[PDB]
Amino acid sequence: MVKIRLARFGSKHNPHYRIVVTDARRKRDGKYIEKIGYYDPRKTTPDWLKVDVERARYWLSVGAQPTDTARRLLRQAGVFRQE
Amino acid sequence: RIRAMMDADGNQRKEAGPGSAVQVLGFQELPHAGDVVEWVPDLEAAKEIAEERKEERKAREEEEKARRPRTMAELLRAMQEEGRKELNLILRADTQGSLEAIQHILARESTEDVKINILLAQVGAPTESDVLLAQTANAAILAFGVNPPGSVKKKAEEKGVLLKTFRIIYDLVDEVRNMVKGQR
Amino acid sequence: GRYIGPVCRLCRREGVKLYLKGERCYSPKCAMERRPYPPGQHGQKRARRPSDYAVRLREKQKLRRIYGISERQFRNLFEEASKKKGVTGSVFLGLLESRLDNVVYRLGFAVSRRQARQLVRHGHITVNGRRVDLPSYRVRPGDEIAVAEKSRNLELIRQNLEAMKGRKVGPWLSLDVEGMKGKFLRLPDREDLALPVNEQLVIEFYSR
Amino acid sequence: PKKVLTGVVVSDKMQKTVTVLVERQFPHPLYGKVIKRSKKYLAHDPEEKYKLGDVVEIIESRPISKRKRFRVLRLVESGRMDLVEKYLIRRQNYESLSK
Amino acid sequence: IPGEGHNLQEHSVVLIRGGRVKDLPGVRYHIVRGVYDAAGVKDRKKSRSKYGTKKPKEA
Amino acid sequence: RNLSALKRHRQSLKRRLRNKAKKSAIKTLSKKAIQLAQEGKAEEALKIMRKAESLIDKAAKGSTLHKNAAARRKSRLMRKVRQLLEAAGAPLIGGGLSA
RNA sequence: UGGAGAGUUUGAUCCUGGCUCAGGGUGAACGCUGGCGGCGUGCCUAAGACAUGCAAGUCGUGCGGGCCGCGGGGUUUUACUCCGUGGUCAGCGGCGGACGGGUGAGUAACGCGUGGGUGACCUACCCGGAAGAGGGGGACAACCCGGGGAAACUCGGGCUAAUCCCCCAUGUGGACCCGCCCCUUGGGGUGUGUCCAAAGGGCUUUGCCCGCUUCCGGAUGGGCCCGCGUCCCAUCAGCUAGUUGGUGGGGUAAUGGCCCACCAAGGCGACGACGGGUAGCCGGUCUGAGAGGAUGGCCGGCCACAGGGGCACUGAGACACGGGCCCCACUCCUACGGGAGGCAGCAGUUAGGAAUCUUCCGCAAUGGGCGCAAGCCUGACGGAGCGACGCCGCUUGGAGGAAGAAGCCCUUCGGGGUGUAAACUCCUGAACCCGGGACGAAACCCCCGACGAGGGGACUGACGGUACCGGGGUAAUAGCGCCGGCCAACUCCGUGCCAGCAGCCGCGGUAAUACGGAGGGCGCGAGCGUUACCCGGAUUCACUGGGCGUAAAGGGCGUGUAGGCGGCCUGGGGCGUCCCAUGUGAAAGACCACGGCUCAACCGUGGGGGAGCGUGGGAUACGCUCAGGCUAGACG
Ligand SMILES: [Zn+2]
Repeated sequence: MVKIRLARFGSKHNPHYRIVVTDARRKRDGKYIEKIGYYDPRKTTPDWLKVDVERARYWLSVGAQPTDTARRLLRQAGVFRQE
Repeated sequence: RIRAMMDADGNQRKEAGPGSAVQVLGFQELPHAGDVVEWVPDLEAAKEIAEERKEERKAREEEEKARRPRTMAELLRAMQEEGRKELNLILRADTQGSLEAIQHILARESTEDVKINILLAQVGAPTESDVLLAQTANAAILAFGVNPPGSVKKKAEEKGVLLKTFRIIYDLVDEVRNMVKGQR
Repeated sequence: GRYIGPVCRLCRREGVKLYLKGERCYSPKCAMERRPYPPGQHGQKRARRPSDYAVRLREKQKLRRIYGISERQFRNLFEEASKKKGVTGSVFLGLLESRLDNVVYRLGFAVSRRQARQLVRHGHITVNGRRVDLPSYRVRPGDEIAVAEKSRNLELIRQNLEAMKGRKVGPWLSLDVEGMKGKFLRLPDREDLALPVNEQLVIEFYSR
Repeated sequence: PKKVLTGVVVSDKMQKTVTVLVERQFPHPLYGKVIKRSKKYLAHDPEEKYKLGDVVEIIESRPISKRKRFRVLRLVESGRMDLVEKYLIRRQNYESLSK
Repeated sequence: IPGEGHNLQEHSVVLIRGGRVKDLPGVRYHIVRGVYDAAGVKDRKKSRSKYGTKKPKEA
Repeated sequence: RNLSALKRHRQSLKRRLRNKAKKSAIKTLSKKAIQLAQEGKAEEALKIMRKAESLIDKAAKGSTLHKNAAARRKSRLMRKVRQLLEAAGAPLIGGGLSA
């Protein structure tokens, strides 16, 4: 299936995560469909995490089933919140 | 570093106290028989100690070696022109505590006109390098307790070098007694 | 690692004053004045005509010594300069200057470049809040260096300040002599620095 | 957009099959000069409606045989057999230089 | 064999450098001194690295 | 040695057997239908064909033929039967045929 | 935004021209030397053998069963029993084991790269919607007994559940033949006829949750086919017999010579087939002014193989790395009849070999799988260990301080050198010890809100007591190469065509700026040099940008085929060619900008560029092509 998931890049002890859309059976670094956002765990930057919302929503609609952490991140950003 | 310890009963041992025979795996080189095993705080220190030991031994060995072809005018000539022909042999045993014994036994067995020579004596399996060496030197490969590897054996067979495999020391000794010959 | 070892020998080798001690390298003592010739035996000998390569090499060495850096680092800096657009020599020089130690030296925080570097290393030098201990720190313009909180009451620093009390600073620099502060303002151009080095020669040397 | 090609019917020697010479003029990746370079394609003609010496439009298609992956779209112009003749001559020459 | 007098035996274990010699016919290889059975050149003090001899103990 | 994936193999064996039962029987039925069609028995033949079709569908439903393969098979059978019927018969029961 | 040459055939010159060298780099290695820290990275050899440990399972919210445990009895006890249970243990049943991880032998091929196509197709799980889920039957493990067999294991009889299987009913639908319609290859719609559905558990149970069955729509994942690009050898010239096409059928999810029957006799080839060798391919990397040239390590994709070969089974997906069967090879036991194996998973063992790490800790983060969930699993991964194997960062002090100690070295005997170097004064304070001490980890979980959004709660650390901060606190490893010209830097002693050096010219046969040492210098520096390969210089394969009277080089000429190439004018077409637009050209890198780790490496964010390739439009000068004419070429 298709998942919204976090791809580790970066350095040892300096992790960086790509909030990304990809197939379930892939390398956690692998050929992903689209880069929707990015997240730094270490909170080192002011704009530490950011995801484009509309694209994410579209993906969800299509049926992109997110990872739990990813979902949390999305919620934090303001994707799942509706009015 | 200690990888595995295994008693004579045939059981895996994680912990071994004072006074039990353990099959200790984890030494980078094959240590000598009756060598005192010692504990170290770290690895670097151990390495340093080893280096120091090597320095102590090796330098001395070198020195010992160096006081042999002293005169090269006449003495060298005497030592290059050899009357009694020598037979070369290269041994490979199963343990450190048998190879030495074998050597001791065959050092006596040298009174004949043909004088036996050990060029390479190590414990373990024969290989293609050994075969190559034999070819270079005209030497025999003798084995006690260790069977030859298939490839190695094949190589030995086809290239035309003396390959030997044994069960008893006595057998080996007997075999050696045939190698001096007589021509007449 | 540093050069480390005999200093004014290098100066002697070039034949132009290199100011690698500060004082004494100012007085009749840098060995430029007492003796002006290259070190070791054939220094006082007949000076032979040097090859085209050689002159350039000498110049490069002079430069490196003046800035007190490892060769690899220097090379890297040069490469970076080349990559960036402008005047590959002047820009390079500016970049070199931007090395924290050099800046410190300029601001009169320490009387010698090596000394400055040492000071920087030993947490005595602060760049906008944090004590920075690596002289390879490159400072981008409009930025504040200061003598550290707990190093403000040490004798050497005071002496340095006194020395630089009265005598003015470079146009790319400003220093608060009261509170042991020093802003690096402009990025130092070549025209500002009346250095004995010719960058062109260095560039040529590098080329092949 | 299926691959649509221009070429001449060089051989009708088989049932339902037309052989088509497609000549492509591409420049050399290094020397910058155009090479008039040909390739043979075996095309499906369900009627034998097309004949020796016809220039036709050949469409990339779902396969009908092992290297017969082309449908014949339409006939462009019929009777410029000169090219065909040239090809034949070339083929004949190819026979010559064996032994 | 580079070095002021070899140590090499008749069934000596060696390591080969390669890199020609302009004098010698059929010969394209240096023997690298300081390994296996080719021990370091005794009483070298300047160009030790090429000939594999250890640092001398100074007084 | 030894892993709990032997279970899977065992399962597959059983499934294989069931699949074989489904498939071989279906094939046999098809053959029978064809034979019936051969001479022109029609009504019984039609019934047999229908039965075969049903079996095929069942197989598809389970984990045997599946997908469009079953459909293809049906088409192959049915068309063949129809062709055979052209040599005497015509739809007597109504049955598998579209009349 | 970018391009250095030089030494050398000679008595000297000019060239032609090879060789050699500086430059940079490597998955390197070796030698000497060796403080740390960050980060990257480490069998390039035998795809040789492999131990040991682990590397893939999980669901009791699918189901029966054994072993135990409890709460309570029925049970005097003992049973047996009943549930709630707590775990286990194995079985069935399902989902995953086709992902992840490795290696690069083969394969020079639609294998890949690339741009399309698929009216010739699949897609379990995911989401979107639609419609359902009515009844009845059955076997099979486990289990019990009974054997056979040394073991591996295994056959026989019986029992039993279930989301296992079957059968009937319904039909939203779909499946198929036939017809019709619209399309245009098998796409969509419809009619008659035939065929096809399913299955349940969970509770806060009259209510929802998870699952279910059929379908269409999507989503991703592919399968298959084609356009072009894809190493050397012409001393490999003809290759082909399912081979090239057809008709029919089989087989496939689907086309097709994939396979078979039958008919036809083709098909490919010098625009390089077939054959041999070589080689995974690329995104890239290294180099280079660029064009190119070499390479494909790590990282990312794709392929291919899991001792060699062959083949199926099960499923959404394998011809299946830690499944199966079979033959062979080999290792391992055998009660000689037979089985067990497979590290190209991590670690490790050997063996080859110049050479390559730890039988490490962890599920904490991310991701995987299963699961309602907790949670279980995870040698993916996160990290730590070792190696100066790369790259970067810092230390080995700083400030004084002789018209110049000693030591050593030369000297023309005055002196010079080492050298402000040292000693010595002053100052700082890596190491080091204490004191603290992380970011990374806020969620899934619970409760309130409807199990939605939203609100609060709590736990959760391998790294690691590490990084890092606060206090203290020692002056605290310098080595290697070279020093005749290239080429930076020179003297003396010793040696006497010897010993030696050398990459090249060549140095050495008694005053050697080339050998050994010493001083002195110079280059770099925790490194430096040697070796090996690659590029560069090498415009020494020349497209940019070489030449061929005499240097290497014009075939001995003729005619002539392919091929290549082409006069002038006018008009079209618009293939090349240009352009505009768009789509692609993934990410990582490379480039620019900013930002994080005290800097830098490293990394992150954003941006631009980017040959090429498709699609749509345009342009017609120049090729190409068609048409018409001309007379300068050519022919008569
Ligand atoms: Zn000075």
